[PDB]
Amino acid sequence: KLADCSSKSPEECEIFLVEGDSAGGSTKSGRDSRTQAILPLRGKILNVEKARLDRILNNNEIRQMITAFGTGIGGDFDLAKARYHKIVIMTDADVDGAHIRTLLLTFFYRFMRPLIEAGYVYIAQPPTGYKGLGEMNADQLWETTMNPEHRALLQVKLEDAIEADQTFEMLMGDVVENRRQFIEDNAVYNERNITSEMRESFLDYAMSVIVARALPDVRDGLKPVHRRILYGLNEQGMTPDKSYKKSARIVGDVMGKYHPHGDSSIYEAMVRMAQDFSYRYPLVDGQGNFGSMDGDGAAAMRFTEARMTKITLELLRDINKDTIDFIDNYDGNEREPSVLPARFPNLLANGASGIAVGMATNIPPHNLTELINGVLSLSKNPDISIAELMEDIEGPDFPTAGLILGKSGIRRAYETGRGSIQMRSRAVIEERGGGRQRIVVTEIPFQVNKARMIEKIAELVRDKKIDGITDLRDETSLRTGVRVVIDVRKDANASVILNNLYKQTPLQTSFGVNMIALVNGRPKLINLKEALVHYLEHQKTVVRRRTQYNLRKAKDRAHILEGLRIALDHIDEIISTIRESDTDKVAMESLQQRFKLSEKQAQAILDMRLRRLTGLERDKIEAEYNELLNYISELETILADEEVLLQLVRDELTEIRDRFGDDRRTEIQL
Amino acid sequence: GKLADCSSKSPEECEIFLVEGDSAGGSTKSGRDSRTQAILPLRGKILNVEKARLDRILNNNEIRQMITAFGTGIGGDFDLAKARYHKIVIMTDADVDGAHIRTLLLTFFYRFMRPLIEAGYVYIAQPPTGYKGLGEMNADQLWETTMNPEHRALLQVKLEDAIEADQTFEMLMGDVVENRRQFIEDNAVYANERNITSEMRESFLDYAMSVIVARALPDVRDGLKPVHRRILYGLNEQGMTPDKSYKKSARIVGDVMGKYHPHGDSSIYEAMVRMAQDFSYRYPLVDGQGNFGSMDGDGAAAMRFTEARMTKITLELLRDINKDTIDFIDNYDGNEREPSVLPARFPNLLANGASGIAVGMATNIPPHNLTELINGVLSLSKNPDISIAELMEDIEGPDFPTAGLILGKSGIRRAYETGRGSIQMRSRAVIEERGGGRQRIVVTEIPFQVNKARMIEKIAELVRDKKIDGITDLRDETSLRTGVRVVIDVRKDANASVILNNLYKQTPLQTSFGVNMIALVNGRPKLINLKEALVHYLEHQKTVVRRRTQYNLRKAKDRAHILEGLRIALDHIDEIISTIRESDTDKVAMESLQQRFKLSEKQAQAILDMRLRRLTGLERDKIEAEYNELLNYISELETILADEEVLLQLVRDELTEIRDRFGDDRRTEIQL
DNA sequence: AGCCGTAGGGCCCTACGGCT
DNA sequence: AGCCGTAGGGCCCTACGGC
Ligand SMILES: COc1ccc2nccc(CC[C@H]3OC[C@H](NC(=O)c4ccc5c(c4)NC(=O)CS5)CO3)c2c1
Ligand SMILES: [Mn+2]
Ligand SMILES: [Mn+2]
Repeated sequence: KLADCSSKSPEECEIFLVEGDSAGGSTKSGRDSRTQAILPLRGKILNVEKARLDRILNNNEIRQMITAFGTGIGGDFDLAKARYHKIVIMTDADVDGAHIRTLLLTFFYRFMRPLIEAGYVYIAQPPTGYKGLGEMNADQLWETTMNPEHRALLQVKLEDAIEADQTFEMLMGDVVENRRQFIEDNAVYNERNITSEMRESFLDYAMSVIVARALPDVRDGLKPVHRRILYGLNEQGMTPDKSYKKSARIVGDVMGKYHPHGDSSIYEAMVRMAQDFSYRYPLVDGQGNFGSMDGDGAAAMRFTEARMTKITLELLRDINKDTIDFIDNYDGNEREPSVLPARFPNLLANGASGIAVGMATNIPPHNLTELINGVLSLSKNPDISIAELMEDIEGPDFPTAGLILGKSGIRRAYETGRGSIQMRSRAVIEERGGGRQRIVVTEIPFQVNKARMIEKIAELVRDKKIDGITDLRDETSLRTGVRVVIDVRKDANASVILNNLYKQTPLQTSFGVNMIALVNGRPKLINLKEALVHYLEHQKTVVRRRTQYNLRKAKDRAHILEGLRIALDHIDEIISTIRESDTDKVAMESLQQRFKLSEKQAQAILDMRLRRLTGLERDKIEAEYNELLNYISELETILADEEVLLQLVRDELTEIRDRFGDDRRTEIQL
Repeated sequence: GKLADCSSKSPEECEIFLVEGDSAGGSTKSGRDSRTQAILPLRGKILNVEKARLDRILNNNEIRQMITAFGTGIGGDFDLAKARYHKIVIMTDADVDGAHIRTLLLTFFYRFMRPLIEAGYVYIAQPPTGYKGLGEMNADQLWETTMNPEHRALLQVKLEDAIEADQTFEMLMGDVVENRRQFIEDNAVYANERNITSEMRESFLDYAMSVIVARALPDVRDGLKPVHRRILYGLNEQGMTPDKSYKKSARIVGDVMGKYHPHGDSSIYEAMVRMAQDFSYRYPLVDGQGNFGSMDGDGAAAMRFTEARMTKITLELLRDINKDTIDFIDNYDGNEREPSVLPARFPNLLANGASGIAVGMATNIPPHNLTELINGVLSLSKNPDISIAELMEDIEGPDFPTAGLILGKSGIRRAYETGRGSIQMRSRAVIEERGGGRQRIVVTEIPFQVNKARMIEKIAELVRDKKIDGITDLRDETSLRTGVRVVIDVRKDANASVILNNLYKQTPLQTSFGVNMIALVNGRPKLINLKEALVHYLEHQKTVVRRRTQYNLRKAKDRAHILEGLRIALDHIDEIISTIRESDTDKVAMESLQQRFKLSEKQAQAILDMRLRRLTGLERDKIEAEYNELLNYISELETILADEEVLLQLVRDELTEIRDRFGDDRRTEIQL
């Protein structure tokens, strides 16, 4: 992968480390070939502070860096064999670039500290506002970043070896809690000291993953990638009524406008939203192969198509009625929603799982009928207890059904945001003839790979670690549903074998509830009541803002209609006024003065087509006006009375419950 | 392997379905009856065993997986009794590439597993059209249409006559191109049980004709293959003009794939990349931002990173496309329209060249200097009977983006007279001193289509292997500032001219361009000479300008007709308004206006659509002026259409303007 | 030879946290 | 252990004709 320089005198030679060949190509084209070598890596490198030594020494990118530098590692590290006197970290100007820099520095510090001490390690400073170096023309890269005469390299300086050791250990080591603490204490919502670099770069990454990747918002239940997909579907009018649209086109659009990351991240998030074994209320309606419970992936995105589900319309409902705040997209050329109106409680309905930095989230899905009944009960009683809420919300309700064992895990999770929930397959024992039996499994636990689970049983039977099983078959089909059959040896006890399978396979699995979501843009562990309270407050705001928007707009339109009504009442004078005017400007002025019109009204009259003078058109103007006056007084009633508003929220939730609410799938056994 | 086997183990009730890959295999696996139906995903095009030797065949992963899965062995050791399935079902995608994969599968079965065919174990599934591949189908649909024994319609493959079948496999799938070419020419039409010979002939012909007429060969008129046409049209439709900002490559590609070009991402993106590369295209058609590859064979950055738009000269390909100059057609699924051909206001086929490997034939057309080409067309426009030697007074020869040298005029002349000929390209190399009484060879230009890094590696190999004497060092000193610079140090006292001549003999420093000018002419492949290529280009331009003139005429007369209606309305506005006001509906008004004022329906409609702001004082004047200018314009257009020589002169003038704006110096030196 | 350029098709390494 | 899901990053097999 090394594209070496022609010179072999270390003192004038430089090596640039880039993320991959997309970046490597702009670099290779821009460089001075004589003195500047280029080593493309392959994205994120091994974190050597967490890895075993042998994994490190067998890692292909680690080996290539060692070979390139020529110095060996650790003990045998020989400075005078360095093939370059500048090693330049040139990752992309994005948060993942920052992460890759923290990773590279960790490796250098732990395995090549003398390289740092001798002042050989540098950080390049490519311009922001590019996704990667492959986005830059070679000449831009050269002039800004690589050319000795204009570039601003940062030389990496080690001051305090003690503070450095503690910094690498804290940020990059296996103990999460110290890293978590560092983030909470530091989170805000020429030479470079290596400790300062590691801390600022690592925090930059940590923060972005926490607030803008891996955790959902409490209000709409979405992570960024999901919000941008759904928003993208909305902007391209890909509603359930219209035909499916090619996935490649959806992804291309989302990536360009909103989500500056790899296609796999976008496509796979969309795919999960279309899987009825993953989403309790699927948000995407997929055409074609969208994967299976056996861990088959979707067909490639060139083959599939998609659109919104009907329930996703309720997530996006009234997004264009000034209900939620828009923000600039990543490059200032587009607007995107900060959050979706989310007219059902999607966070709890669909759940969320997310691996961040310093923390993670794991929120199970719920029955939408129960959830909405929960929100209605809270709406009538702000002081309701978790125990009273559990009269509506019994516990999780997984798309894959199955059993939950007991209530005490659910209770703890709802009270504290954390708890362990034991899940089991739906399995029965039945006769198969000749006095023989079988175990038949028709539902498996949430997030368990069915084919993996079966191979695990096949393995146990082969290693003779389970007695009694004479055959094992997946008889799943579209027509029959999930059906996994385990034949048992004649006169063996099938219940014992079943209990053994629960102990030794994912036929029984735990769900560790860890309910962290973004509240006011900050990560927080929340309980059931707080999730519902944040949801309800969001709904009040959305409906209130929609009411205010509809009021302003209706007033604007009535204002225009009053102008048109005046014009119809005095049409001969209107025509005369315009005919005697030389220009539009003069007409506009005369219309405003003669008939006491606003600029907006005069412009509307000037914009009126002659067809609007026919009988039916005159009547429509008046009908629309009288209808609007009514509408305006309805809107005003709502805004004058907080109880009327709250009731409106309840009636709208009730309508969604009646239309989309469905039966409980997962049985909570006592 | 990825064999997804069924549970039953009685051959006689078991079926195995062969599909193109995992995308298809996932729909198949979700839809199937897992008791009796195994699925084996392949990996796209399989080895053509009629062209490959045994070592290659038996080491091919997909071949091996099929041999293993069927259990019969192959060849002499074939045993029908060990078949693990009594139905082997070919279920490729319902497209031409699917048909190709079917012919490849049958060739394998026929040559290695003939008894399987003879025993009636081989079947062809018939999935429905309108899907890009099986992965586009829901599992229930795939089951009900294709796999369900209660409703499906398998074709059982029958071998009637083994001698005819032998001949068919050899002609269609074998190494002799000419008989395959003869087969296509004899059968092509341009613009249950299943006999295996009939299946092979029909499926292969489908594939071959589709590659010939709709993939691999350029149209003589605009010089474009379908993928490049769809990209450029796509850019135009989304208004990605040179004046607007760069658009992300990923969005262009997804857009083009969705609307026009139902093929892989990499086929589209790489075609776009090439059009943006100034070492590939003599006149680049795409303006790229970011890493778009190098002369060392580095690819472009992944499409997530790059951006693109049209170049200025591409606007000239698309000029007048919205003025009914070219026929639009339905796209592949009937939801869009696309151009059959671009107006192509410069002769793009010869300007940028073309290479393409089809079936039965290929094309290799070198690029040319646009100034020279246009002068050639002009000379032709004045003299239908102009000779090739005369044309060569304007068009000296190819002009490659990479410059360099062409040795002599013999190969050029043969290529322009016949459409075929070998042109010797040579690097630009000089001998120069390097100090200490030593010399070096310096190369600053290389032949078209030569990978610079690879040429350097070939030189290193000659040196390392003692196949060339006198080279002491070898470096690529190329840079953005320097341009291409490859240096070969020569040993003190060695003759550098002799070393250079040896390099020309033994390395890509000198390379042949084999001209083979095949293009689509009236939608069929034709070997054409220079004059024929220019003639068709000139005819296309006459048609474009005539049609544009006709279009403008129609639009002018329509506008004049509306303006006559507006004049009347403004001259009688009070009666107009009163007519409309007493009318209850649109229809009534339209009728009363028409009867009272001798208005057409279009006139009455335009009046009803008139805004009140059009009644201001200077409007009757603006309408009178426009009408007077229009009348003038109309008669100017009528002149053009009544006089062939006027039309042709208008063609000449537009070409000349393009030459003056875009024509550039020759790069490639032709040495005599 | 293997390369030129439109086509068919797919797989594997890395970080991150918490649960087993 | 190693899986879950958003993220960083990339490579190799095939057909086809001509030289
Ligand atoms: C790169 O280095 C390696 C390494 C070896 C590999 N081994 C196996 C498979 C692969 C990649 C194959 C995989 O197939 C699906 C493919 N994309 C599409 O179908 C597609 C279509 C259209 C678009 C699109 C994507 N993306 C957009 O932004 C919108 S337009 C994405 O990549 C390998 C790649
Ligand atoms: Mn990057
Ligand atoms: Mn296919």
